[PDB]
Amino acid sequence: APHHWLLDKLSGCYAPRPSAGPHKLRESLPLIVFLRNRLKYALNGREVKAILMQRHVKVDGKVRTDTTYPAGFMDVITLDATNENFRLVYDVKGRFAVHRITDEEASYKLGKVKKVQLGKKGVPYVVTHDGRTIRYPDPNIKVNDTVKIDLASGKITDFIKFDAGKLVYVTGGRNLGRIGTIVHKERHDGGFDLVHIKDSLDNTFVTRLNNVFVIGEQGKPYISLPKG
Amino acid sequence: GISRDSRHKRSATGAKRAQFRKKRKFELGRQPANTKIGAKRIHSVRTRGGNKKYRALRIETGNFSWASEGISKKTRIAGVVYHPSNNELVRTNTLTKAAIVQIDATPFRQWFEAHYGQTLGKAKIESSVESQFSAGRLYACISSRPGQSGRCDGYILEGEELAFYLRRLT
Amino acid sequence: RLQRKRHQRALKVRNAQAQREAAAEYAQLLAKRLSER
Amino acid sequence: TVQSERAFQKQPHITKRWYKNAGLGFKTPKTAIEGSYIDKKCPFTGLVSIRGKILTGTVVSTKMHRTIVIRRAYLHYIPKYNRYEKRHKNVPVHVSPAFRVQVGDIVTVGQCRPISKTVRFNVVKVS
Amino acid sequence: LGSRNTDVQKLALDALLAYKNPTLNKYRDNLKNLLDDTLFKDEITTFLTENGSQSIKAEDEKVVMPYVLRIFFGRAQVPPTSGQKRSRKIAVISVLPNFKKPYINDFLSLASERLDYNYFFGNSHQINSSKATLKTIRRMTGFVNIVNSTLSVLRTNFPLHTNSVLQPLIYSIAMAYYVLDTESTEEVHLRKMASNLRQQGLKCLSSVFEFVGNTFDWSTSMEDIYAVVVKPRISHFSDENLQQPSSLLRLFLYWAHNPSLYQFLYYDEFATATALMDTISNQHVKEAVIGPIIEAADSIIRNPVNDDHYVDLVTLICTSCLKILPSLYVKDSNSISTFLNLLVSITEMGFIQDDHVRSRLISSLISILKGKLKKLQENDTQKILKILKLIVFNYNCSWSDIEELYTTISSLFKTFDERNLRVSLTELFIELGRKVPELESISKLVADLNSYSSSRMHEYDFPRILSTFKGLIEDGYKSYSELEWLPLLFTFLHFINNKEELALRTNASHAIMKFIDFINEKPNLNEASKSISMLKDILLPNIRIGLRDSLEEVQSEYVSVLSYMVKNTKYFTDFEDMAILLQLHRRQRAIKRLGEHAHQLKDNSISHYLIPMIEHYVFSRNIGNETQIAIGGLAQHMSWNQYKALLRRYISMLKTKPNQMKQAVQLIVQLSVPLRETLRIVR
RNA sequence: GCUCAUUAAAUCAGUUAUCGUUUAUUUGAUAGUCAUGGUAUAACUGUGGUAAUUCUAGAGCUAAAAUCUCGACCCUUUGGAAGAGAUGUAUUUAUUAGAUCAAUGUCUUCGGACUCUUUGAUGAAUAACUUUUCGAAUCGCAUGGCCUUGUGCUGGCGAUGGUUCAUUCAAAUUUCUGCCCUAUCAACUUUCGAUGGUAGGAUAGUGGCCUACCAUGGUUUCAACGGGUAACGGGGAAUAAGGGUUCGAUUCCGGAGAGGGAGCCUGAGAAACGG
Repeated sequence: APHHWLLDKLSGCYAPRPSAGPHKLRESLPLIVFLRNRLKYALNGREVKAILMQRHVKVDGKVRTDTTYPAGFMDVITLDATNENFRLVYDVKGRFAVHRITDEEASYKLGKVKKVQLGKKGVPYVVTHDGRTIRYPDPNIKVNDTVKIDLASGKITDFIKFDAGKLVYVTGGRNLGRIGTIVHKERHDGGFDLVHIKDSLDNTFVTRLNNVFVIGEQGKPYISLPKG
Repeated sequence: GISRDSRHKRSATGAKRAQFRKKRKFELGRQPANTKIGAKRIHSVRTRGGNKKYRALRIETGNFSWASEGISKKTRIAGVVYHPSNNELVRTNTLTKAAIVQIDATPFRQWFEAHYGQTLGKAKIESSVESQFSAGRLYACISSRPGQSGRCDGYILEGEELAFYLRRLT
Repeated sequence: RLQRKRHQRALKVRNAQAQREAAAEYAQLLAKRLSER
Repeated sequence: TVQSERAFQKQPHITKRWYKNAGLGFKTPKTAIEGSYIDKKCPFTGLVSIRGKILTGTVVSTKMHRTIVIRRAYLHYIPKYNRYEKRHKNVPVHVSPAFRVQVGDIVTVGQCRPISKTVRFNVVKVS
Repeated sequence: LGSRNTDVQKLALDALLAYKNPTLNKYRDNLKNLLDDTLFKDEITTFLTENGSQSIKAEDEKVVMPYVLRIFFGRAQVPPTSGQKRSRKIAVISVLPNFKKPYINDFLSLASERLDYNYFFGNSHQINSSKATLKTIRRMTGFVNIVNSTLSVLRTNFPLHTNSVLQPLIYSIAMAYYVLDTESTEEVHLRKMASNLRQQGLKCLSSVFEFVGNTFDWSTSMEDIYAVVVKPRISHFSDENLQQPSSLLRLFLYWAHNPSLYQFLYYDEFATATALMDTISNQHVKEAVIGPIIEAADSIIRNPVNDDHYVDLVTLICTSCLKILPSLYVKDSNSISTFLNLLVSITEMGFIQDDHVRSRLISSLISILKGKLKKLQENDTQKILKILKLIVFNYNCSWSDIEELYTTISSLFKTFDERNLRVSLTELFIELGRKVPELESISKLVADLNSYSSSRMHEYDFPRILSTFKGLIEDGYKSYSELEWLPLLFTFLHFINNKEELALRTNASHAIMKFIDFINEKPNLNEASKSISMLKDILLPNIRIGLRDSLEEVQSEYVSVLSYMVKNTKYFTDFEDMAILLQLHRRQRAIKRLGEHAHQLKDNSISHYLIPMIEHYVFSRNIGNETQIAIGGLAQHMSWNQYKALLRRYISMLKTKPNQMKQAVQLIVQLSVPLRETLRIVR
């Protein structure tokens, strides 16, 4: 049980292992520890199961009845308590953070693309980090770009190119999510493409290419990152 | 009981056979499934749960192409005459990949008359294959590996493919 | 059976009119947007 | 000449010689793309693909046919001795018949679906 | 045996085995293996396989030919709903090709016995048995599909008896036309089935013409076959076949290709030619459909008929050639080659030899000269040159039309690159000067082109070119003879492309100076400006040609020419505004002492003269540093738009050319030095 | 799950690629071209044998087709309307591909000719076969369009069945690094190929993994190879110990095997202690 769960050492010997799903297991998160262990919202796994069966909670527009559904970066979680809507976000201090989002920013989800390939019958497609496959994509997007998903369909509402100058959040590596999220990009021996990030406290530090997460622009980014 | 495992070998220095494991299910070096000519026989082999390899034990015809117009029909086999990597493989008459095997390509001639309408001197092709439509023993290679495909495929040799291979025949 | 042959032949053309019209529906979304480029 | 064995060779290519772009900022020499050697194991005009890890180093041995030995080295910092000490580990890589490579001859190498049990990298650029 | 039921096939095989025949008793294993569906492909590969193992005897297969054919047709008559049934149909089609020729005739007659064609053959063209049954349609479709399968396997071997194969196919074709004639809007399935029957029948008829060619004597029933073609298809044939090369169009194209079937088109009263020409003259026709018409007319031109109404076909082609003049501009590379070859074939025949025909051909040659031959091949350019020479061989000559043709020919002679094509173009101009009345400057330019062509033929005519250059220097060729000087400008540009010691370059500069002196003598605002604009068009492109070229002799000749031209002509208001001007150490000292340090507006004169020398100094060390200082003086002497163009030329060359990036940036910084000084002066 | 086992880069820790592979399970996309004529297996009695097994034999009876540069075009785009348009994947081999314009320009005779970093947009599919698929198998609800008034051609949701990709836990090799005394061991590997080339076999797959025929090479004084380690010792493996000096405690850990060699077997799992 690592520390990005943000769970106390008490109340549990065997941590709930996440099941198979649309994310890598290391930043995965079952909904049971999301409700009864971080939202402090249920008390036992048996009513966590009762939460899923009575369908008052849903993730990414689908009801998704599973105790151990892995949760990735800034998933949309829909609950029916005063019509509230939730989104995850990453913290600098090595933990998770979920916060209230209203429904207009809950309608979209800005996600990094994994790979692009021409598919069957000559059509192209693109895949994302969360396993969502979008076909007939933008031909001008490249590797390590991002896309908005509709949450009603799987298509595109918005997209920006990877560049040097705009807010590209960091996820994975020795660092995990510093706010400020940009300097520039350059190459390196062995691969490990150098991405530098400058915070609001003005310190520059290098990362890798797979940690690219273009979250928006200076001034207004597309995500509703809260106040510390 | 054959081994395909990597730790059996010596190191780049030549380390002295560290003897870590014995054989497991995962490195199952299968038997060499050498075939022959004759009436067609198929073995289905289940590996990795749901992969069904097709062992061709005996085979009598194949889908061999002719590249100058791009067509392929079904031709009855006759016998192998040369293989590059082996010589007793030819005497065994076992058809592996890239083996140069004779056929009697009568429907190739029948297609030729049905597309052109002219006899073969008894738009054009070079003269060194006119030496053996009269013989009726045309040479063809093998393209696909028959041991896992369960199929025999090849192409007819084309231009310099003769002129290098009858040089290697003699 | 005869009632089940009603629903079988109804549904076999129902997903035909649903999916293959939707197959041309986002195909024309590609065609309009390729003209944009 | 090129034909020196008992079988003719030609890559199926999934122009009579299909150019393949490497990516990672690379381009063929004109000798490679208008050559006559076939060499399907060569990273250009072949089924093998160049991707992933890259490294640069100095050729130390070129004595035999179609593979060469590259000395790459670093003044390795031993922390307890507080000393940068040079250590070389000569790795053997494949050489394509597009670059007349002698000893010295700083080059760049990268992984090419590693060929025979120690050949893990392959030349892509000379200098 | 003809039933599609397998149990009926097994019952008939028991009936065949019950018949007293010892060879069939010997072939009883062959009958059982053919009856077995699991051994269907094996029985063809062993029992039915000839020239191999387990083949039948000569007398045995002859006796058992109808029993083998009825079993094979019964396998073919099974519906191919399943994939194995579809593969069985393909195997039945393939196995039929290796049996025999007369057995193929018996199997085709067996399929014809399944259908009915005696009533249609008895009637002239009427469907007397007026039965629109879909079963009658499906039986006709099955025989059409079997014939299409037979034509697919034996595309140069499928024989066709007239009463057996050709009569039932025509009866099936006539039934489809009668079904379409009786096609009401109610029977939608019957109308759709007959449409597929008409589509399959037309493809089978086109394949039959493709299979026979010169083999089958189809002229006996060609009158009734064309009567079926004229009634069902030729009602709106030109108004229908316009998307691509149609089945009836390819049937007409193959009839155009075959000389015997060309007489069958001639047997029709020019209806096929009138339909083909009107389809060629369609408003919204396609290029691929029109291209087949062009190849068909070329085959008709290359193979004239030695029979009746051949000149009528030639007159229909010539009327189509009149429509072909407005064509050949709405169309790939092969379409341009076909349209050029058809026009060359029409000029080789010379059927359009009238004065109004030559007037339309002059308009066609005007569009041909409008189309630049840069994309086309040199043979097509030579064919266009030979076609215009054929028009020049015709005595139709004018004055205003010849002057417009000479202007295009002078543009063609300046842009000529092939040695043989320029030799033909000079001979065409020699023919044009002889043909066009009152063309003495054309005859003089023909003498100039003859010396230019003889100089290409041998080096001894170079002294003859120098004597002709001395004769033109003594000329005497004023702005009236500027049309002759336009051929001289093309000849000088041809010499500028070559390297003949710049003797023609210096002589043309002397000829331009004599022409400028005559233009200065003639104070009329029309003719002197026309000579000046002809001089401005011929020198400014040559200045840019000399800018890109490394010929310093061409640049020095242009420098001496521009020194005299600015001194003498000085006509343009833009030239008057830019008139602020008049080894390496001397070049550096002259650049610092030039008008770039004395002016701040003359952008065009500095850029057209000194920027090519700056780029030459950029390629050639101390001169490049001196040119950077000279560029900074030129940047202070330039305009706002010209400085942006030089900077955009500098920035793009910095990214593209990796030759001297730092020197280009140093030149950009020197350009930014006068820009920052002017920006602070404005601020 | 149990007992006996240390080989010192060996497990292991991971810096990584797997466009070189596999994947039941997790998600996200994903097709089309006679209301059983037909075999159902299914048990049952009814006698037996054998010292004897969940031992056993034998007898009877279970209008299936839409699409089009789209068009001859007309008379309007609510449009419809001649018809050379033809339109399933699976395996399994071949043959054919996968630029310039409207320019924010110099220049023009004030039209517009010289039209990529001169506005701006960026080129560089199939002909055959195979021991295909029969191309929604089911289902709960609704009880509709209108006469084809028939137990009708009907769909609104059909939750769920399948096809092929990506993702996911599952490993397979492999990139480098992370260890202990040593040169009173200087050469070792071919002394099971040792190193590469190509071909073939095998593999899920790269592969000298194996085989064939070649070329003779590869790793080293920066230490190759070789002697020491209860390696019950190392590993941040893990919170801590709110002062027990540096840890009282947490765990990974080194393997083989089910009486013993030998071979086989099914499962997305495996050379099984569930044969």
